[PDB]
Amino acid sequence: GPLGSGSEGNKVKRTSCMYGANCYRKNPVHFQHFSHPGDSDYGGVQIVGQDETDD
Ligand SMILES: [Zn+2]
Repeated sequence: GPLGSGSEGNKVKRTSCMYGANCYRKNPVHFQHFSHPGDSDYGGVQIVGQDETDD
């Protein structure tokens, strides 16, 4: 529920964002609720490139 919900922006494993590598919105509090590739807590790994072998 809202009001008193959102405290994971320091030492926690954030959940990967619904876009994973294509996120488009960007807020100061969204980075704390969803993780992204390139962060020490990213953990989505939903087949985005696969060892760069798409030829
Ligand atoms: Zn995001």
